[PDB]
Amino acid sequence: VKTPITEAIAAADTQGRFLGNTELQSARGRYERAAASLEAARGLTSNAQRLIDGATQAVYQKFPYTTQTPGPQFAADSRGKSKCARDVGHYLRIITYSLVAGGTGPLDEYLIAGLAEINSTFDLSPSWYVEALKHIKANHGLSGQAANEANTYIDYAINALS
Amino acid sequence: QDAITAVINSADVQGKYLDTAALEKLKAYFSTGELRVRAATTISANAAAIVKEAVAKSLLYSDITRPGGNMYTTRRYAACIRDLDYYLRYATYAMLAGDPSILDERVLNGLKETYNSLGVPVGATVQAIQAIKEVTASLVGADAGKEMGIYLDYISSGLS
Amino acid sequence: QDAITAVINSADVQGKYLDTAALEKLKAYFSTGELRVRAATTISANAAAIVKEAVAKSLLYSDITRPGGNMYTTRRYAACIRDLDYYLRYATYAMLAGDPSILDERVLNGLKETYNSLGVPVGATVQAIQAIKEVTASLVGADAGKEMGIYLDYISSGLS
Amino acid sequence: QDAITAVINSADVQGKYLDTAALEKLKAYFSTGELRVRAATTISANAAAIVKEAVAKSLLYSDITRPGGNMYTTRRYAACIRDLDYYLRYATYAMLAGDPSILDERVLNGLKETYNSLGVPVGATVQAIQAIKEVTASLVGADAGKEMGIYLDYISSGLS
Amino acid sequence: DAITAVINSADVQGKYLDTAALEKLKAYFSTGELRVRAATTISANAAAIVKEAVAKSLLYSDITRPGGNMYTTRRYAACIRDLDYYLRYATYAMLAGDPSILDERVLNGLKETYNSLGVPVGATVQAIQAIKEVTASLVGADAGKEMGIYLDYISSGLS
Amino acid sequence: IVTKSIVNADAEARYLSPGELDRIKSFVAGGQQRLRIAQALTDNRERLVKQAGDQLFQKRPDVVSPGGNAYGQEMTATCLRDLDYYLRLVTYGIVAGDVTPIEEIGVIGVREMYKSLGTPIEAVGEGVRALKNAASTLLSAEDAAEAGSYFDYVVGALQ
Amino acid sequence: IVTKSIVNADAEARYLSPGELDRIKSFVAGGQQRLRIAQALTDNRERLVKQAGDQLFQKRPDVVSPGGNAYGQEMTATCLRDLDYYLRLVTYGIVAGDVTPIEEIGVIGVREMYKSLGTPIEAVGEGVRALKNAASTLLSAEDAAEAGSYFDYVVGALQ
Amino acid sequence: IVTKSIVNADAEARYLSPGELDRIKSFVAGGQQRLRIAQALTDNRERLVKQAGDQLFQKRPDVVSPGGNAYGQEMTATCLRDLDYYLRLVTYGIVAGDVTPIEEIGVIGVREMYKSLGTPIEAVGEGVRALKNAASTLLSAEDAAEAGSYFDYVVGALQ
Amino acid sequence: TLDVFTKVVSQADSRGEFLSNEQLDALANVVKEGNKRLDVVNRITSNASAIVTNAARALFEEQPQLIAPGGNAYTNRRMAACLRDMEIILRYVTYAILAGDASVLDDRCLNGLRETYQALGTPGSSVAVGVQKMKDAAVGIANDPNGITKGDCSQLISEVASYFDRAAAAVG
Amino acid sequence: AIKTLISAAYRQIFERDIAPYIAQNEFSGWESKLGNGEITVKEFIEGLGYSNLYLKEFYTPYPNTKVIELGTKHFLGRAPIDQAEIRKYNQILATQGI
Amino acid sequence: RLFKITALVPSLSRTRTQRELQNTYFTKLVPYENWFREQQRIQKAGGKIIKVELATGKQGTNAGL
Ligand SMILES: CCC1=C(C)/C(=C/C2=NC(=C\c3[nH]c(/C=C4\NC(=O)[C@H](C)[C@H]4CC)c(C)c3CCC(=O)O)/C(CCC(=O)O)=C2C)NC1=O
Ligand SMILES: CCC1=C(C)/C(=C/C2=NC(=C\c3[nH]c(/C=C4\NC(=O)[C@H](C)[C@H]4CC)c(C)c3CCC(=O)O)/C(CCC(=O)O)=C2C)NC1=O
Ligand SMILES: CCC1=C(C)/C(=C/C2=NC(=C\c3[nH]c(/C=C4\NC(=O)[C@H](C)[C@H]4CC)c(C)c3CCC(=O)O)/C(CCC(=O)O)=C2C)NC1=O
Ligand SMILES: CCC1=C(C)/C(=C/C2=NC(=C\c3[nH]c(/C=C4\NC(=O)[C@H](C)[C@H]4CC)c(C)c3CCC(=O)O)/C(CCC(=O)O)=C2C)NC1=O
Ligand SMILES: CCC1=C(C)/C(=C/C2=NC(=C\c3[nH]c(/C=C4\NC(=O)[C@H](C)[C@H]4CC)c(C)c3CCC(=O)O)/C(CCC(=O)O)=C2C)NC1=O
Ligand SMILES: CCC1=C(C)/C(=C/C2=NC(=C\c3[nH]c(/C=C4\NC(=O)[C@H](C)[C@H]4CC)c(C)c3CCC(=O)O)/C(CCC(=O)O)=C2C)NC1=O
Ligand SMILES: CCC1=C(C)/C(=C/C2=NC(=C\c3[nH]c(/C=C4\NC(=O)[C@H](C)[C@H]4CC)c(C)c3CCC(=O)O)/C(CCC(=O)O)=C2C)NC1=O
Ligand SMILES: CCC1=C(C)/C(=C/C2=NC(=C\c3[nH]c(/C=C4\NC(=O)[C@H](C)[C@H]4CC)c(C)c3CCC(=O)O)/C(CCC(=O)O)=C2C)NC1=O
Ligand SMILES: CCC1=C(C)/C(=C/C2=NC(=C\c3[nH]c(/C=C4\NC(=O)[C@H](C)[C@H]4CC)c(C)c3CCC(=O)O)/C(CCC(=O)O)=C2C)NC1=O
Ligand SMILES: CCC1=C(C)/C(=C/C2=NC(=C\c3[nH]c(/C=C4\NC(=O)[C@H](C)[C@H]4CC)c(C)c3CCC(=O)O)/C(CCC(=O)O)=C2C)NC1=O
Repeated sequence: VKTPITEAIAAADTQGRFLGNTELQSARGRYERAAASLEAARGLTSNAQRLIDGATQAVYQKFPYTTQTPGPQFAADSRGKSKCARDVGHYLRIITYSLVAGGTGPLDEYLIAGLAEINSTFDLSPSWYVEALKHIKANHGLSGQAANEANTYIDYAINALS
Repeated sequence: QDAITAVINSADVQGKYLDTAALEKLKAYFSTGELRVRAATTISANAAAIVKEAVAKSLLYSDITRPGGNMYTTRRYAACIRDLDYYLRYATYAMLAGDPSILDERVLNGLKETYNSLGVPVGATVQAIQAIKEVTASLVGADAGKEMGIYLDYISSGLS
Repeated sequence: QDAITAVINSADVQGKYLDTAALEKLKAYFSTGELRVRAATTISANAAAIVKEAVAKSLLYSDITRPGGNMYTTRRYAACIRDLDYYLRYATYAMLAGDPSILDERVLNGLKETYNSLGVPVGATVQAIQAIKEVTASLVGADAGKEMGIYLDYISSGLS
Repeated sequence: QDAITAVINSADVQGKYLDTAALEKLKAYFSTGELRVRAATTISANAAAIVKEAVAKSLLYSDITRPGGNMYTTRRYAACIRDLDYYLRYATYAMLAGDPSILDERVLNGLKETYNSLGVPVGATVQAIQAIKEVTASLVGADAGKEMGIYLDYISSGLS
Repeated sequence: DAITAVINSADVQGKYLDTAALEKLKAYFSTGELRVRAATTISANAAAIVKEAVAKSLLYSDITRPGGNMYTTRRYAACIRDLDYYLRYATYAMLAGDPSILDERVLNGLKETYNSLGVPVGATVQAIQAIKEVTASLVGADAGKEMGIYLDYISSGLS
Repeated sequence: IVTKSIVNADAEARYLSPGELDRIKSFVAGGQQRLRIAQALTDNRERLVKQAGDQLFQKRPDVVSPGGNAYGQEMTATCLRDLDYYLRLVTYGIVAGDVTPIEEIGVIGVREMYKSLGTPIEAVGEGVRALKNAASTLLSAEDAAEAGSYFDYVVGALQ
Repeated sequence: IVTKSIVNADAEARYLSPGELDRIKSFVAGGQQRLRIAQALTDNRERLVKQAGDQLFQKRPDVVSPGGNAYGQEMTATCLRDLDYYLRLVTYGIVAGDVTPIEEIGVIGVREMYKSLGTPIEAVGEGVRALKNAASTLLSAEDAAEAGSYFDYVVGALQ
Repeated sequence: IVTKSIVNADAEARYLSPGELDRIKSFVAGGQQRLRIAQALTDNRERLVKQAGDQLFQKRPDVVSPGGNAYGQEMTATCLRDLDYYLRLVTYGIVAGDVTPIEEIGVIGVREMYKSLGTPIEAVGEGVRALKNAASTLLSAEDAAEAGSYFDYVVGALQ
Repeated sequence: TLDVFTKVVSQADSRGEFLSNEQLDALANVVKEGNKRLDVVNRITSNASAIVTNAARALFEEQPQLIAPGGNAYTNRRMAACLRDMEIILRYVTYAILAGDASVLDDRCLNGLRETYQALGTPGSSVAVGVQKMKDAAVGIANDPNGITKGDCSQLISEVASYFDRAAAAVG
Repeated sequence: AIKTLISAAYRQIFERDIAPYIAQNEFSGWESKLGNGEITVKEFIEGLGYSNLYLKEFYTPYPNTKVIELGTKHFLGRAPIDQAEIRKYNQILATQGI
Repeated sequence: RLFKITALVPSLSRTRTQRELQNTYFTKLVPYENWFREQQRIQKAGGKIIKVELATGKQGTNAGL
């Protein structure tokens, strides 16, 4: 799992040398933005049920296909729509994890590590999630600087999808 | 009463003119009135959804709606919905006034007398007002949900 | 009061002598006193086991003994055991007297006032007295368990 | 209760451990305890002088100490001094505890009942507690006089 | 206390607390630290101390057999509570640094009480000595003998 | 400890005597060390319950044995939950500085509760002793002394 | 029943009642049958005590578990001696008609005693219940009701 | 503070609390500074008493008025001796940490005494307040807080 | 490798729910305390070689069998290996100081470390003597105020004494 | 009978058993002096009120007038007669302890 | 601190059919504070006081009782 503190560790450990001043400034930088990212963390957990059910409906509006045709892949049945809030409910968790971790670490392992191999099997089209996140990108309602850094991890998961 | 009317009254009973602390209080009220009005609008939007979600959180599928409970009869269920709508509406009025005196004057006056006369359970009412407070603090945001929860907790504390 | 003392009182307030119906009542009491005494002895045997089995049946592993419940604090658990021992002991006294007046005079007098003052849950108490009644009706037999359950259900009905 | 005991109770009834907000509350109490103890010492110094100055400010040379007033009889003057000493002493206890619950539990419980039973004037008592508050806020300083006046105004507000 | 004893001795003299009394007070403070630590470690396992003492001294004898003073169940419980007392009041007299409170508390009437009830004295002295050994093994050397001074004061007052 | 002095001076008609004000000022001074000790016991709770269950079930295997109470996963989970409760009350007593808010919730009626639950109280006392040993290993010397204070109170209370 | 009747009429200022004299007459009339029951229980001392103790160890294996109190030959011999003592007190109570011999020899302070001995109360009580069942199987039927009801007093008073 | 802690734990059935043992430890740690304050007040006996008495006669000239009590050389010498007595009791209370030496030597029955002597209470109290101000000016600052708070107890308890 | 930021993640991931605002406020100490972490490691590694060579004279002060002939720290290769391992603990300690949680030190320094002393013959319990003879010099260098403005790092300092106490206890 | 009378005064002053309600027994000295008969029952009842458990039960959660009525209910067995009877007890709870 | 008293108090009211043998003749330990008024009660009831003894206290103790 990646963290700008643990990047200062593993780069110092493979060299076999101590923690010089050139790794302490790496952790120094995270502290400056640590306060900033947490304001984006409180902005998302307060809007948990608002963003999920807003973005889940935002998929069905642009894609009326997945609500109609029968199949285990789509969400014509309620168990599809129940698993709809499973995925996008799990998407906003790791985005809130990646902001509190300060890095792309938990977003790397938990979400995008094997994501290109599941979607080839279960017929989950990645264009579904990539525009689910675009609704979260626009409707999180954050402002200031934390609106940019919460926007950073969203379109990092987009480039992993596409 | 208002927060404005309370400030004017506190300056009046001394015979004092409006000094700078009272002007600070009035200017703080005139700063907070923006989110006060926006919160009152979105609470007036979906009050029935808030009451429905609150009874689904706290009171439903208990023994209270079972026979023997106080919400078994359907007129008693309708009276329960009426009382929760009253608590939410008067908390909206106290939030927009910025002063809890209307809760003391119109709701909390003889209410424990009535609820001990009818045999209404008080703790279930307190938990229902708590569920109301959680639902509207989720719905309106944290920043106005604090002021909504202050007057809802005022009703809950005076009820107990 | 007794069943004997109740029969004597009902004959006294009329100025009536002891007619044959009162003698029938007293002779029925003198017939049933055998199993009354035997039931009171075996209930006095293992009252602590009955209370332990009753809380293990009804109250344990619920939310009541969890934090937030009314039996969370250990002094409140001890007060719960005390109240259940009171219910069983006074039900034993009312069973041996054959008249529920001592329950009305010593237990059920101001008890709902106390339980609504302290916030004690009433339905869980009723359930606990029900579990007491099932355990002692199993322990004593059906024939004396009927008379034990009559006074325990009297306590449960007056409590509600 | 304390401020410490209130924080522990509020953390206990949720089953919550001591989170950082409760530790902030306890550390603020441990910061303010210095001036709390110093204020309690100098109020315990000259309580009789404070009560004497308060009756000389508010109650003396009125109609209350004239015949017809409630402080005319000398046992009633002694009872007045006793009540003012009670208000000052329990306000000292509530100041050092940092929690007004002992005022609610020991002073303000059945006090309006007593003062309306005896015919004691309430407004003159409120003005006497106000004069007590002004004298001790002058005597102790502004920084501890604020916390002394909070509990004395609590007694005055609950009395009215 | 030892402090109130120093103050009372100076008060009967009618003078103040100068350097001899002050040095006694400094001595009392220096031993008071380890006295506090010994009070904690005694209040830890007082029940185990009384249990080990009665198991070492009083059990499997003639007094616990039928025809003895400790035969009956209420008499055995009175024995436990009396030894529990002797330990608790020796702890108090250790923390005061002064045995007069201990004397005034129990040695006032326990002689006449054990006379009238027929309680044997020497078995109590043996039990108090067993308490002294158990607490000296449990606490330490110097706090153990500080405890043993007041326990031997109790045992000498009963005799 | 402020409620103790307040009800202590409140039974009397006198004010708070300034020696009590000195002890309140000293407790106010030591409150920061109290808060650090409580947070150190707070964040490391599951280690302490693990090592307490370790040392207890090594010491007394009858709770593990099927005749004992803590037999099976559900009963042993309830056992470690009881040890968690007692560690929580010990942290409360560490912050409060005096054993009133821990005795009010864990001590005052515990014997009849554990008697009508079937569990022995001596095994609970050994569990709190194991908690004291594990916290003594976790803390420094002046911290382990001040934690073993209230742990010692609980161990003496359960017996 | 004579001592209890005399002290009950002693608390009042009056003599013994005709009802109480009927009680003494009926007790005298049943006294010979009570001596027969005491004869049977005296002569069946061994096997009753051993069957009751082994029924106890069948029900409760915690005492003879190595964490338990009755671990070892000597400890289990004292266990059987305790059951012997209680059967002796039951015979005394069957003869007297009162429970004051049972009470003031073996009931009145037994909880504090077995708390200080480390022994569980409920296992004593289960052993006396096993004695009740064994002596109920040995005797005649309503005679066993008589014996088992004094046993029932001992069982309910121990818990 | 040891006597008060012992009698407070005596009113209960339990030992000394860990909180109270912390109180005794902190009192021992501050005891040397308290002996220093007692050293300064012992050595400044003369001028403190004379300055306080003359401050009293500056504030209250009624006592040295010919209608007053302290009229004449002998009466005013006894006035200064009373102030000497109270300063001595203040030093005792500073050393002990309790106010029980101040109380049971000079507080407990002083109102009835000075009522029967014809002496006003408030002038005694004003003289002890003058002693508080003088000893506050002599000592170090928070050391003077310590001395003046015991003086404050004497002043509030006299009125 | 773990952190105080990522153990909170993995504690919340095994629950599988969003982090509460009660949770993040406790984490907001660390972004304030990151001012205090970042120089206490800088204080140790600046004086790293002074700690090692001064504590090389402390285990060798008390136990002179180690340069006795036939000792286990006896020869030059062996004594150079002692200094090779006298500061291999300090980098793994200062990694845990910066990370704030000891999961780096427990899988790289102490994971199976005790096993080799039962394999080689070098005394395990003697290393635990000299390791907590470093921490009185490590804390004593990290605590004293010189130049830096006064602040309370005592709470943070206990952590540093805990990591040496953990590493010494899991060796001997 | 002495054990009965020990539990008796607990029942009269406290309307429950006192032993569920206290950590330690606290009455070992008072029960010892009762069984030896060195003190009478009146001195035992007076000693029951000096204990801090009675203050914790009937004095700290209650105001002064309710403590007057509860104290005369527990010890005297009756409510106070006149207002002057309340006044003298208020003076005694005023300038002195409970 | 504690007095050991022994006193008799006769019955100058009507005669009682219960004993009051503990109440007529008694020996009890009374604290020092209550002893003055309790003595004064026996002074009032016209009873003789036979034996007064200081049980715990020492004479002439100025501090600490
Ligand atoms: C913790 C991070 C995490 C995520 C997000 C995740 C998603 C995930 N979603 C899945 C299936 C699914 N995903 C969806 C979701 C959708 N399909 C639709 O029709 C909608 C367009 C869309 C929701 C907006 C549905 C309906 C299934 C079931 C499809 C099937 O069973 O074939 C599957 C395969 C089967 C499963 O275990 O349920 C995975 C692994 N797994 C993870 O470990
Ligand atoms: C504006 C402030 C205000 C309130 C609150 C108010 C309450 C109120 N609630 C009533 C009944 C009731 N109130 C309740 C309410 C409850 N019982 C429960 O079990 C729940 C805990 C709780 C609902 C959350 C119920 C069930 C009744 C029916 C009793 C009956 O009519 O038979 C009644 C009796 C007559 C009637 O409803 O029309 C009044 C006056 N009046 C007021 O002017
Ligand atoms: C002889 C008839 C009689 C009864 C019943 C009685 C009850 C009684 N129960 C009480 C408290 C209590 N009663 C309960 C009992 C319960 N709460 C629950 O959650 C359960 C449903 C129920 C137990 C089955 C509890 C938990 C308390 C503790 C409240 C407290 O003291 O903080 C109190 C307050 C003071 C005290 O216990 O000592 C009284 C007077 N008094 C009587 O004279
Ligand atoms: C904070 C104050 C507090 C205390 C003290 C407390 C005790 C407590 N212990 C319980 C059970 C239990 N307690 C234990 C105890 C133990 N395991 C053993 O062998 C040892 C003797 C001991 C611990 C090491 C066991 C085995 C049970 C389950 C017993 C059963 O299910 O009958 C229960 C009933 C189940 C429950 O609701 O948790 C309570 C209420 N509860 C509280 O709220
Ligand atoms: C006549 C009234 C009377 C009783 C009841 C009595 C009991 C009694 N039981 C003892 C020990 C013992 N008692 C038991 C008892 C038991 N094992 C269990 O687990 C069961 C619950 C219980 C069997 C009923 C054990 C195991 C010991 C040995 C404990 C030890 O040696 O420390 C001892 C100490 C050693 C001795 O003197 O024998 C006494 C005095 N003494 C009396 O004079
Ligand atoms: C250690 C405790 C203690 C105290 C306090 C004490 C006081 C005390 N003050 C006395 C007289 C006196 N005390 C005063 C006092 C005063 N003049 C004023 O107006 C002022 C208010 C006040 C100075 C503080 C005077 C004027 C007399 C002489 C009165 C007379 O001789 O009748 C006497 C009688 C003569 C004597 O024996 O000295 C006593 C015993 N004795 C004690 O043992
Ligand atoms: C990763 C590279 C890095 C380091 C090393 C670093 C350290 C660092 N420590 C600071 C402050 C400080 N550091 C300390 C530390 C202490 N004072 C004591 O007396 C204690 C003994 C000791 C803690 C044990 C204190 C007290 C301050 C005061 C300012 C503050 O609170 O940050 C600051 C505040 C800003 C400044 O000094 O310019 C810096 C930069 N910042 C960085 O970017
Ligand atoms: C078996 C082969 C072998 C050798 C030779 C050896 C030498 C050796 N000499 C040492 C120190 C030392 N070596 C010397 C020797 C000298 N310093 C001087 O001032 C003189 C110029 C010079 C001697 C002529 C001294 C005085 C010390 C102690 C220095 C210190 O403690 O810092 C040390 C480090 C500490 C020690 O364990 O004592 C080693 C390892 N080690 C080996 O394993
Ligand atoms: C707190 C200071 C204090 C003490 C110590 C005290 C002791 C005391 N011990 C007593 C009895 C007793 N004391 C014992 C003691 C013993 N038997 C032996 O063989 C041993 C030598 C010794 C046990 C180690 C016994 C057996 C009885 C009861 C005798 C009887 O049945 O009358 C009694 C008579 C009432 C009773 O408790 O039953 C008192 C008052 N009272 C106090 O106030
Ligand atoms: C600790 C809280 C507490 C309070 C306050 C309290 C008050 C109290 N005040 C009383 C009387 C009184 N209270 C007052 C007081 C006043 N009347 C006035 O005119 C003034 C406005 C005011 C004084 C500032 C007077 C004059 C009486 C005398 C009535 C009488 O006894 O005839 C009485 C009647 C009996 C008695 O004094 O002894 C009580 C119980 N009791 C308490 O437990």
